[PDB]
Amino acid sequence: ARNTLSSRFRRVDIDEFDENKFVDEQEEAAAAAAEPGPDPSEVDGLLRQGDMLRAFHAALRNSPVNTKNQAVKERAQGVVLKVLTNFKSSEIEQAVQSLDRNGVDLLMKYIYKGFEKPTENSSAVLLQWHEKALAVGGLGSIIRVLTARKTV
Amino acid sequence: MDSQGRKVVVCDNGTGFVKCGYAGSNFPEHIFPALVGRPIIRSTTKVGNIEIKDLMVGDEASELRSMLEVNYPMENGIVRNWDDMKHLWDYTFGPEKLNIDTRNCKILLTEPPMNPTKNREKIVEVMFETYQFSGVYVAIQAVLTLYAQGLLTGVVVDSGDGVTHICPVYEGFSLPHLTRRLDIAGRDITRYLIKLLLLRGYAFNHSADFETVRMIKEKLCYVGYNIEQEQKLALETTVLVESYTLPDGRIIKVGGERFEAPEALFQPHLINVEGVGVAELLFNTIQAADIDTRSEFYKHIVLSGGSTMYPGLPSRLERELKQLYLERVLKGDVEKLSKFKIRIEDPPRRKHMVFLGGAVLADIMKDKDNFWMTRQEYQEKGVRVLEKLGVTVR
Amino acid sequence: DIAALVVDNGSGMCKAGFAGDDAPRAVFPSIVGRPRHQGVMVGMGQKDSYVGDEAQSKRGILTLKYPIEHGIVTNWDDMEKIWHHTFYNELRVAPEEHPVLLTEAPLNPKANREKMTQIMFETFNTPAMYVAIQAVLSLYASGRTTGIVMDSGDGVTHTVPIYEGYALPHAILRLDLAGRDLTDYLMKILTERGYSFTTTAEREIVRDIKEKLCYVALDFEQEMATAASSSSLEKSYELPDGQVITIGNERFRCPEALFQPSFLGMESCGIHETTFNSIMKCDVDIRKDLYANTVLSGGTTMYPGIADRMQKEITALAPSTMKIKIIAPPERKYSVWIGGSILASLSTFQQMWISKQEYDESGPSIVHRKCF
Amino acid sequence: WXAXCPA
Amino acid sequence: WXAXCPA
Amino acid sequence: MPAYHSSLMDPDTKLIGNMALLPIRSQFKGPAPRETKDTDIVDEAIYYFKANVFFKNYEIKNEADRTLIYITLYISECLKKLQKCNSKSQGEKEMYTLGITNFPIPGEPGFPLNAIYAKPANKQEDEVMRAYLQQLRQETGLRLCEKVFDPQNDKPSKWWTCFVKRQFMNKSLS
Amino acid sequence: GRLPACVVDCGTGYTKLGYAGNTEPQFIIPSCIAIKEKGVDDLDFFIGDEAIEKPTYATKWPIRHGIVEDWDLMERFMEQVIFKYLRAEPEDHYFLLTEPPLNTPENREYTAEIMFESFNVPGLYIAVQAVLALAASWTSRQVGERTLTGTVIDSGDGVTHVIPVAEGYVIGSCIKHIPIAGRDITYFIQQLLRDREVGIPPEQSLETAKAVKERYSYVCPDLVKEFNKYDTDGSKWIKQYTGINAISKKEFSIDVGYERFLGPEIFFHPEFANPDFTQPISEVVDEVIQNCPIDVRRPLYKNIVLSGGSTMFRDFGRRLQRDLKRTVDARLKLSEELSGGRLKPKPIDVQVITHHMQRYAVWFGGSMLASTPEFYQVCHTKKDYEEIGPSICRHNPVFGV
Ligand SMILES: Nc1ncnc2c1ncn2[C@@H]1O[C@H](COP(=O)(O)OP(=O)(O)O)[C@@H](O)[C@H]1O
Ligand SMILES: Nc1ncnc2c1ncn2[C@@H]1O[C@H](COP(=O)(O)OP(=O)(O)O)[C@@H](O)[C@H]1O
Ligand SMILES: Nc1ncnc2c1ncn2[C@@H]1O[C@H](COP(=O)(O)OP(=O)(O)O)[C@@H](O)[C@H]1O
Ligand SMILES: [Mg+2]
Ligand SMILES: [Mg+2]
Ligand SMILES: [Mg+2]
Repeated sequence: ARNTLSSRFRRVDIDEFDENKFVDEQEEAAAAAAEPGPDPSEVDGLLRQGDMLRAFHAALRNSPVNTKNQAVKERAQGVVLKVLTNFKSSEIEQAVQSLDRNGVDLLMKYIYKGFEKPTENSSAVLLQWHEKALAVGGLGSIIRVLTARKTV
Repeated sequence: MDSQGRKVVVCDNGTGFVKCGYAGSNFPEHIFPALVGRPIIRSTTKVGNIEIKDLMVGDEASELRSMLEVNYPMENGIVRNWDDMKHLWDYTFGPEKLNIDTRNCKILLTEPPMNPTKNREKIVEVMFETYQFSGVYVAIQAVLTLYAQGLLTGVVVDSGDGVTHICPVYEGFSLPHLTRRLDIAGRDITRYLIKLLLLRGYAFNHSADFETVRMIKEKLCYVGYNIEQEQKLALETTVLVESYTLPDGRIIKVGGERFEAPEALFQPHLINVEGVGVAELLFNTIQAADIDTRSEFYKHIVLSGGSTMYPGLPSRLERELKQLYLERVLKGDVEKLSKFKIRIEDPPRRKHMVFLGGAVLADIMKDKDNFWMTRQEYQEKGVRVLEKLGVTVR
Repeated sequence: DIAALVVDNGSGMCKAGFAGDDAPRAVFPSIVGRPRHQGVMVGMGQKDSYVGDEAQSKRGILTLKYPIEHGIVTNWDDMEKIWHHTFYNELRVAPEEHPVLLTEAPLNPKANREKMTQIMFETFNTPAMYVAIQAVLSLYASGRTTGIVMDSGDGVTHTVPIYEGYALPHAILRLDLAGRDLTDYLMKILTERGYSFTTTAEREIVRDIKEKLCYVALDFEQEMATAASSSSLEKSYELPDGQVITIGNERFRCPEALFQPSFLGMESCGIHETTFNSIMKCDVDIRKDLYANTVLSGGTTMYPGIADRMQKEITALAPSTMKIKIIAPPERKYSVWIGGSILASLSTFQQMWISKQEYDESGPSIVHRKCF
Repeated sequence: WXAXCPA
Repeated sequence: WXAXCPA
Repeated sequence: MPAYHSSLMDPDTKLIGNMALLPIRSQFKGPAPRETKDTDIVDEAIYYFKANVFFKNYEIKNEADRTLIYITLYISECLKKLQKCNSKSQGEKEMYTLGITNFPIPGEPGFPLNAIYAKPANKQEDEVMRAYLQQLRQETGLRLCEKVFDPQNDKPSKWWTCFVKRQFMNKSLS
Repeated sequence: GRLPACVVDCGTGYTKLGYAGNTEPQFIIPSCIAIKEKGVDDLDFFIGDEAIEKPTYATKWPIRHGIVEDWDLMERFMEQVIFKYLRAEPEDHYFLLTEPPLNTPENREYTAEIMFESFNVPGLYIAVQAVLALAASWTSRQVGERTLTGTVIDSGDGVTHVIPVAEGYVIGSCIKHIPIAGRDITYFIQQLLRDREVGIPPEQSLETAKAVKERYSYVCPDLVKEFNKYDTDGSKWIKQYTGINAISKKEFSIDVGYERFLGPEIFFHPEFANPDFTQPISEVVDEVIQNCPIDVRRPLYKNIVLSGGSTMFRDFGRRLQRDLKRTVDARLKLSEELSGGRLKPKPIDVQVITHHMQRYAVWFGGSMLASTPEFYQVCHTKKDYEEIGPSICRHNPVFGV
């Protein structure tokens, strides 16, 4: 059947103005000054001479995870994603094996971010990186990408 | 048990389930459906192992309903078939449940509000003549729902199988000019769930299959906080679709029939009922009250009965009330809603509060004589014994 | 035709007609029914809304909404359909040609008068208008200038004393207790016998029962024991489906609420004390003139026994010296309209109107100055 | 019920 | 009404 | 609507087990009292046979219904043997031999309605049951043979042997 | 010029085609489709009367209980209905279709998903079958004396429905839906004959059961009294039906007996066929009306319109009008007793009319409708489909929200 009374009260949503909503925490010390991240001149000067394996660690040493700002994160991603794309496919296992555990997890975070917005050939490389970091870090590396509340 | 050793019994005598027990009990002794079943022959069924009496009652009928033509004596709080209602009372007072002697016991009963008088007179006429109970009392379902909750002030919402009634109280002062009844309950839902399952091709026309759909309702059906969000889930996903296996082995599948059937408590036009739901009625009952009492009703909304046990009903009820408070009282001020104090007492023991309250009033008044109604009083006065309660009868 | 129009606009009914006439031309209930189902049969005059007697004919498939409640208008969109149904369909006249005389109960919110006058001009383009008190018109039809009127309708009940055309507003009293509050009370006590009426359509049936079988008891407690002993008052009523009911005690318990509102929970005093307490607020000099010229009005005063119970109770309060005489003409259900045709037919009244230009310069607030 | 509704 | 009674 | 039940039950009618030891008009010998009327529990069950085998729901109102259900189940045993007969004299000889056969009774296996039938408690009541049924099993068969056989050919009718596959609900005394 | 609308009442047994404005349909064909037993081979099919006779093709019946089950065939059944029989360019003509009340929404969605996307129609209205059957009766009724209020019983091949109509508005929440219809009557006669009358070839049992049903069958006042009339006096009640074999072309004859009244009896004793249903139709109608509002109970008893092909049985309304008047005159008697016997209430005037057009009643109410201009407002439109999607046609009056 049909009703013939004002039923407009059921349209407004009161749940928006709620006090029990979840609130995640952030690093107070980073809001004032953000981590500078891998400086381009550092990595780039190591890329000019072809020292990829050291420009590699220079990009994973600094990472603006604690930063609330998104541009420095984006600049940081473009730096490391610029680095991974220039590697030699035979040299990747040489580089991945050098990293400690906590660098493999940070690597796989950046890998699953490169798949978001790919260039012509940005993804055929990252799938090779994904194969090696998985051979070292296993599925538990990916789970620390899913559970990570703080993006790279 | 009173001072004289006479057991004090509390029988709810509901429309879909009987709740019988003794005073001071924190649970009920037996909870069984109020149906009577006579034997029947059907070609599909073949059984010759279990003896089938000529009159099966309660749990031994609903379990064997496949071989029976069950029939509910009570409908919407009113008693239709007395000869089938006495066969239920006997089972309730017999060796299968509460093997008591009626002549040496006290009984406490309940009637819903704004019911006919001949339904109350004829019960008391039966307890003193047929069973000859020593002491009788006929309580109000609302007042008992407060004793169990430990209160003196609260608007009650008691929804069962046939009746859905609302009774406000303020410091123990009844306000019967505010009592309201919606004509919707667990039986009007169980019919609507059959009319919906009929679209899928499942037919439950028989009298036994009515119980089978009740079990399908008690298990799966629920209430939607925001009915729009639930409709997206049924259109976009298929996770609401569950499965129920019937006694005959046939399996069925139930989806958006889970929140559409009990929505008829809030959108009652879906079952051809003109009016407003349990929320817009509870808000209008309060807005009829004296303006000073309204503040303490919102704080003490009390649910009861087994039709309030749909998952999501109190949350849905809190929501619809605050939408109406915002719209009609506050005129759209969201900022003032934070100060609106509302608490809906939804204890999970709300399935039996009319009984528990009867255990509480009995244990408090078991050993008093001005409270009960005696066999001697009924022999002398007759049905006019009810004037002790204030019920004007002649 | 330059005859003025008159419209009562009570809570339950709309009484309409022309000025100078003795009885109204159109009488229909003030309801607006909207359907509760989906009409799939096309080309069958299936309208979005029905009004008046066209709704009571189709009450089964409709939700009847009384736009007025206790004298106040709650839905102005529906009320335009009422007036539009009055002029164009019932009276079959344009409103811009003639003027109109409206009515209203005392102690209503000013926003109700402001809206009516706004609607007659901006919507209907009437040339002028006027707004009178309902009780005052009842005395014009009664042929008096001295007397206290007690108009009891469907939603409102109010007393108004006048003395030689001089109204005493300090003594006016209102009581939101009338037939619609009695109809609802009747539906609550009828459950005792086993008869359930919930639907709005079923509310109109119970109205027909109330105005056919309910009488007032000269002594409530005496007739209470009559019904308990015998079965003389047990009258019957035939529902449209063919069912049959029987009501005894419930015939005089319904209107007794007027004399004992505690049944309805209301703390107020009965009409028998209200009209008395109003008189006690008047001057000591003019009380005797009002004890004699005590008039009744409104459809709610059409119960049998209402005049005798008022005369009995009033005598018990007032002194034995004063003679209590109740006036209850057999057309008191239309007295307020009859006076309206009288008042608009007068030469003195032709200046009390509120013309189009006066509303244009002062706006709708002029009604408070012009219309008392 | 007796009149109105079944019960 | 707005306050007191419904209308 | 409901099927056709027995109208003959009266409180003066005796009870055997939870059945109705009702009067029967027969030359055979048994515990059944002799009837004077022109209608019995047998003539009824033969009137109502063709119609009651199509229904699928039967509500037991009284004990005479338990006597009607038995006959209505035994008539389906007569027709299985009668359709093979080429002469009425051959049928009366087959209807005798079948009634002598000791079918199951209330309480023992073989009986399809053991649940809704009450066995005999004492042995004397057992001996009365086995001799009441055998009085029905004989007058039923004797009365079918007047109906089944078309006198034009003196052979079974297709209007009765079409109900051979139609059990009462689906039950059988075998 | 301006073109009329196409009207299609796809039923279980027979399908009713044509264009609006006309009084009787341009085609009435069975709802069959003959297929062979990849590429262009899905177009080697025939429908209607051109499907029964085809020897090397397999005849399929895609509609059951009013609902479609194989939309792979009904999409082929509709592209001959349009391009072969009607010869309509669907991008120009609007369309009116019919559904039963208990048609699922997903079947309404796949319907519109077919017409709007595949056939690219500019409009579509999916109406309720039996409701259109009531508008037809009103034309037989006097002009101006049209009774807007009426009850409808539409029983065909698949399913039977009881639909009240009050003042033009459909009381959808009180509709009933009985699954017994002309296919259950036919399979019950097809059963009784297999038991008695062997000699009917299995390929011609169905043809033989319809013939018995349409010609010889009828409705009885009492069942068991008819068995005696067929036994005691057999020459008068037992008919004979000579058929023709299709292989040898030799005749076969049978005796038509108890299946004359036993088929139609399942309207009143439906547990003969379907054990999941016991209530007669005489009682389903009383619950439909007593569940309706108290004010429109009398006018609905007074206009009970039988429609459909499976109400053409002789003495169908005479028994239905009698089983009700028993049921209605008692209820008024009981109330007169409980009240006190002071008022003798007015009796109810039950009336069961059986109007002249039944094989094309529903189509006729669709042609009168489509010939109006109001049809072209309520019709869902191609534009509305692209925006809102195939859920535009999801709702029916039987339910709310
Ligand atoms: N888990 C559940 N969810 C929803 N409803 C339930 C559940 N369990 C029981 N019910 C309902 O509660 C009703 C019984 O309520 P109750 O008040 O105890 O009995 P009565 O209605 O006879 O007074 C039943 O009709 C049943 O449908
Ligand atoms: N004969 C009657 N007996 C009792 N009450 C009546 C009778 N006739 C009308 N009424 C009541 O009078 C009311 C209408 O009164 P009236 O003054 O004519 O219109 P309104 O109240 O809308 O101004 C109705 O609500 C109705 O219940
Ligand atoms: N004279 C008749 N008596 C009984 N049934 C008939 C008669 N004529 C036709 N029929 C039946 O009508 C049925 C079809 O009904 P109809 O509603 O026209 O089609 P559908 O059922 O497909 O909607 C067929 O099954 C046919 O046997
Ligand atoms: Mg309860
Ligand atoms: Mg008035
Ligand atoms: Mg059809």
